[PDB]
Amino acid sequence: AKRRVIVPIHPTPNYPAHFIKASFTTDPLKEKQKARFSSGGEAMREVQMIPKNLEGERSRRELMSRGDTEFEALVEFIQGASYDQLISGRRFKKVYDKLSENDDTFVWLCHTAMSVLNPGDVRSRLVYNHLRTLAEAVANGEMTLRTAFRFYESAVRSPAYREIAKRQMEGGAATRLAGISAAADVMRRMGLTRRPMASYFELYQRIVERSEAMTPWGFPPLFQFEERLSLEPRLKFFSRASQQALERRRRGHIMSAYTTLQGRRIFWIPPTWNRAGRFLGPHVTLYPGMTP
Amino acid sequence: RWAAKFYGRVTFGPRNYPYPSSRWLARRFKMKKHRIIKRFRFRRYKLAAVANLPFAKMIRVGLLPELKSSKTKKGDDVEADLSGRLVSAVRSSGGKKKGNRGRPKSKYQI
Amino acid sequence: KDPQGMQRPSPEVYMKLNYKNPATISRFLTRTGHMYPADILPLNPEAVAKLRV
Amino acid sequence: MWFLYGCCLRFVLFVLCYYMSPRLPSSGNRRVLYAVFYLYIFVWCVRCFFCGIFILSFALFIIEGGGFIDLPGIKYYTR
Amino acid sequence: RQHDSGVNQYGLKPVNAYDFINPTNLVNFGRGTSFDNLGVRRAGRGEIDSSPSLGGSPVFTQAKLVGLSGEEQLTMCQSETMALRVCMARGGQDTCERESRALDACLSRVGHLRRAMSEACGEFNDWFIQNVSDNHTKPFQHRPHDWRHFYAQEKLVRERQQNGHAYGRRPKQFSFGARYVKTEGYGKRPRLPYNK
Amino acid sequence: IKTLDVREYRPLATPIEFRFYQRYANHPNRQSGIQFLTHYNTHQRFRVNKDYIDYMHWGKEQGQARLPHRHQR
Amino acid sequence: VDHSFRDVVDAHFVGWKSKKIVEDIKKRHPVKITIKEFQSPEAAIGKIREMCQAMQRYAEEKLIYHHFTSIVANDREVSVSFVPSLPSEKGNSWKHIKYPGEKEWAHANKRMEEACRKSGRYGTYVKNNMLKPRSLGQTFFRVDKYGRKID
RNA sequence: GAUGCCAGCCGUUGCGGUAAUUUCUAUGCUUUUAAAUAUUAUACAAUUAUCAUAUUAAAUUGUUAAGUGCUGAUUUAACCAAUAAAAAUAUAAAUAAUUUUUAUUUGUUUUUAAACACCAUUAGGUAUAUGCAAAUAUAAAAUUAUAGUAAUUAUAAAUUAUAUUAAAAAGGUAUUGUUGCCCACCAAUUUUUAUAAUAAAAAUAACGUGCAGUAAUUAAUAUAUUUAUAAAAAUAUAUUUU
Repeated sequence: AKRRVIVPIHPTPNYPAHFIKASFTTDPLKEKQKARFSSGGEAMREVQMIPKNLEGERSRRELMSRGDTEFEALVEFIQGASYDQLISGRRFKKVYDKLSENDDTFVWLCHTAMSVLNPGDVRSRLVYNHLRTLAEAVANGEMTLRTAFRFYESAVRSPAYREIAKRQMEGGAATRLAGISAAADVMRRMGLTRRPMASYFELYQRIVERSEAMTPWGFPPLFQFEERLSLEPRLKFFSRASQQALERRRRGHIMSAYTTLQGRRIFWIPPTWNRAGRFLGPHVTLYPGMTP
Repeated sequence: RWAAKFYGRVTFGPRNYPYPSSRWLARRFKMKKHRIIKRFRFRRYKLAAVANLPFAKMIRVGLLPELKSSKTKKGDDVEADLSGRLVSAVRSSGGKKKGNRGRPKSKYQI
Repeated sequence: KDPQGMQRPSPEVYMKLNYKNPATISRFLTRTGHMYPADILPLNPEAVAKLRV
Repeated sequence: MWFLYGCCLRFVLFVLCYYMSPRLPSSGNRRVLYAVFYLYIFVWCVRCFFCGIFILSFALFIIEGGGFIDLPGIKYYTR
Repeated sequence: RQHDSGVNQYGLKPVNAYDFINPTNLVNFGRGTSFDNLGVRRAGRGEIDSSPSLGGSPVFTQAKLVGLSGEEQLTMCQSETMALRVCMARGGQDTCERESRALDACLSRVGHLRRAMSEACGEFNDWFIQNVSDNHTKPFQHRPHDWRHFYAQEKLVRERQQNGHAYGRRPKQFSFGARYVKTEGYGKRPRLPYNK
Repeated sequence: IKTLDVREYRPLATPIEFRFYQRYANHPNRQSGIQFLTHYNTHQRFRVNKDYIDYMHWGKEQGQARLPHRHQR
Repeated sequence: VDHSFRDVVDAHFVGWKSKKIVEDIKKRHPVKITIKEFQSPEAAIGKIREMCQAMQRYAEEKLIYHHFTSIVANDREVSVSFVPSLPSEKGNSWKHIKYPGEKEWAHANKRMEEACRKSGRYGTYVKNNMLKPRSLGQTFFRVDKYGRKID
C-alpha cells in the first residue's frame, strides 16, 4: 500500500500532552479533516451557562457589587461605538441574553393567563398562591415549564368546580383580565425583574402580539413548552424573536464563495499565509475613492 | 398439498416483524427453492401415487428403467402391472388433448 | 356535518330514484354517466344501491 | 460430542496427519489427525485435532472434545 | 433555565438506548444540519430538511395552494387582455394605443395583490409549523399500506362470509365472456373463493 | 441456505414492538389489541367475529376506531 | 449478432458457448466470435480454435449447414465470421458445414504476429503474478495461505 | 528474550504483519488456598407472538353485448403478421350453546366453428373456478440442515446532493460506506449421510461466464404455469419488507 507509518509524538517540555494529543493524532485516518473548537476561560462559561457556585462573603462581594447587569451589558455594547472599539454582535448578544434572561417565567405566565380556560378566581389568594409558588419555581429552575403548567391547571381550587363554572360561564372561557393582572402582580411581587415596568410590558406585549395569530390561543402540547424537540425561537409562542421574524436575501457573485474573506468581514480567527492564498486583509482597499 | 410451499422458514424475523418475511430471507429461500426446482426439473423428477397403495410411500416413476435418465444407477423395482400402468400414463401426459380439460404441457415431461 | 353523506339525497329523491327516472338518476352521475366517487360526492348507501341498480 | 458417545474422554487410533487451514480472519496450518476407533461393533472414523505433542509413535490417542477452534468442523482434541 | 432541554452542549440529549448506541442521530439529520437546528428534522426555511409535515407526509405544495404556480389565473390583467381582442391581436407587445395603460393598471394591482397573497402563504407555513406539523415524528398515511389494517378488516369480513377459511383469497378472474359463453353446468359468474 | 452471515449488518433502531411483543401487535387485524373492557365474548378484540372495525372513518367520537363506541361502553 | 469473450476460458464455457452460438446459427442469425482482450495472439487463436472445435463437433451431431466467410485477425482483434444456409434448398445443394483449416489458422497467426510487431503491443490485458489467497483443505504438506509449499 | 499470518494460544470476542501486555522460553509476578482441564443434570408463556392441524357460516344460479363500407401507411421505441365492434341489474333471508377429527374445504377448467390477452414466431398453441388439489392468518421452547454436518441468523428508524414552490419531499445488503458489498452456476477439498441426468446437505480462500440483490439500470417480495449455460426471465396472481 506504500503503507504510511506515523510514530506517536510523545510529550515534551515544549509540546504538552494535551496539544500533542488533540492537535496531533498518530492514526492518519483523520488527517486533513477540519478545524475543531473548544472553549476555555470565559468562552466555556459563556456557552455552558454554568452559574458561579456561590459562597459567603467573597461570592457575595462579587455578587453584590454587581449592580444593574442589564444596564452594564448595555454600556458594554454601546461602548463599541467609541473610537478604540467596534460595535460587536457578541456584545449585542450578551445584551440580548441579559435582557431575555427571564424568558421562561414570561412565556409561562403568558401561557397561564391566556391558554387556561376558566382558571378559577386567580385574584383569589388561593389560586394566586398556586400561581406565585409555581412561577417562583419556574424561575429558579426547580420546575419545568410543562410540569409547572400542569401543576397550575391541576392545583386544587373549589369543590363542584364544573358546577360553579356552568353558572358563571356560557362557553366556559372566562375573562382574562383577572388572569393578566394576577400574573403582572406575580412578577412584580416576586422580583423577577430589576426594573419593574418590564415585567408588565413583556407580559402585555407578548399577549398583544399573539392576539394576531390564527388559533391565537391554542398550543400543541408538545411544542407548547419545553420538551425534546422544539420550535426555532422565531417560531416560539410568547417569545421575543417571533416579531423578529424575517429572512435573508442573497445575490452571490460569479465568484462569491471564493471571496469568503475579501469583504469588510470581522475576523475572530485571522488568516495567515499558510491558508491564505492571496488574501490581503479586511482593511485594504484596492479601488480607493478620493475624499477629504 | 403434497408439495411443500415453504422450503424453509422464510418467516423468521423478530416477532412482530410486521410482515410475513424480510426480502433478504425471502431471496435466500427462493434460491434454495430454485435449486430444488431445477434439480427436480432437470433430473426430470417424476413421482406418482395410485389408489390402493399406501399413499404416503410415494412411487418414483423417474426411477423406473423404462423412464430412467441415469445409466449406471438402478431406479426402482415395481410390479409389472403397475409399471405398465404408470409408464403408459407418463407417456400419456406427453400431450394435452383438445376436447378435454387442457393441461400445462412441458418439454421436461417427456 | 354528515361526512359520508347519509343525508344526501332528500327523501323524495329516493322515491323518484327508480328505473323509469333517468331524470333524477342523472342528477348524481357525471356528464358521462359516471358516479361521482364516494370521496367526492358522498352519497347515502341506500342511494348508491338504488342508483347503481 | 456425537463421537465422544457420552464418555468424558474417548480413546482412538491414528491414521493420517493432514493439515487443514483455519477459518478467517485467523491464519495457520492446523494439524488435523484423521483417526479411527472400533466401538459397538461398528467401526468409526474421527477427524480430530492435535494440540498435544508427540514424542513416541503412539496411535493411542485420548480424544477429549473441546470448544470451537479457528477450524470449522473439529470438535475433538488431544490429551 | 438558560437553554432548551432537548439539546446538550454536545448535540441532542440522548434519551433512550437507540440514541446512546447510535449517536450519529444526535448530531446529523441531513445535508442541512446546524447546531441550532439539531435533531429538529425541520431546519430553517429554504434549506434542506425544512419542509413542515402534516401528519407524517411532508409538505412541498405551499405555493401551489395559494395559486402561485399551481393554477395561475389572477384574472386581474387576464380579463383585461382577454377583453382587448384588439391589442391582443395587434403586435401584441406595445403600450399599444389605448388599452396597454389599463393593462398595466390591472397589473399594478396584480403585483401588490400577489405580494399580499405570498406573504399570506409565508405566514401560513409559519403557522402550520407551530400548530399542525408533527415534524415527521408520526408515521406516513399517504400510502395504501399504512392501511394494512383497513384492508385486513375487509379481508377478515369476506373471510367470515367464506366460512373463516379464505382470508385474503379473492375471486378468480374469469373472462370477458364468462357469464355468457361458458356452457351449461359450470358456474358462469365467478363464485367467491370458498366455493370452488 | 448458506447458513452463515455474509453481511456486516448492524441496524441499530430496534422498534419497541419487536422487543415487547407481549404488548403491541404489528400483524394487521391484531391492532385492535387486547380489549378486556368490551362486552364481546373475547378479550382478544381481533378474535371477535362480530364487529369488524372500519378504520378510516370511525373515531370521531370515541378516540380511535379500536375502542367501542360511546353508546356501547 | 456478435459474440465476444475474454481469453482464459474453461471447457465449461467452450462447450455451452459454442452450443449457444451454433444454436444461433440454427436460427438464421449472423454469427461472429472475437476476442479483443487477449494476452497474446497465440492464446487468442487457441481460444478461437477450441471454440471452433467445439462448434463444429456439435454442428455435425446437430445437422446444421453453415459456411465460414472470413477471419479478421489484427493487432486488437481475433475474430471468426460464419454464415448459415437459411433454406433447405440451399442446404440440400450444399449439405456443408464449412470451417477454416490449419493453413488459415497458422497464416492468420503469422499475420497477427507481423501486425503486433508493427505495433509492438502483444497483449491488451495481462495476467498478474499477484496470486490471491487459496486454502487447500486436505493436504499432506504445509502450504502458505496463498497455495505454495512451506519449505 | 526470542517467533513474524508462521509456530502457536482458542471459555471467549478475537490475537500472532518485526517493538505480540493474546505464541514459546526464561524469569519474576498473581491469586480467596481440596489444582488445573473434559463431558453432562440443573424450573416456557398465558395481555397483544404472520406460512402452512380449519369450523356459528348465506350463500348458489340470472342470456346480456357486438358487427359494412369501401380502396387503404394503424401499433409500439424498433420491428411482426394481416377484417375488428363488443359481455353492467334483486333485496329480506337461514337463530347460540353443545364430540363432523377420513367428512367438506381455500384462485390450473368443456367448447373461436365468437374475440381481447399471452406465448412462440413468418406455416400455430394457448384464450381463465364440474373430478384433481388442506394449507398463511397462526398455541408457539434459538439459525441452518428431510429431525445427525458449522456456531449461530434475521432486524427499521443515525449517517448517503439535484423529481420546475411564493431555495423546500425522499432509498442502501455500506458502516469513511458504489472503485462499497453480495450472488449464483463454474475446480479441487473435506464430513456426514434418507445416494433421481451428475444424488442431498455443512465448511471453503482457485479459475471462469457474467453482473443477478442493495428503490440498482424492463421495481422488488411470496404462489403458481412455462422457459433455461448460472445468478434468473416471460406469464398469472396477489403484496409494498418500493
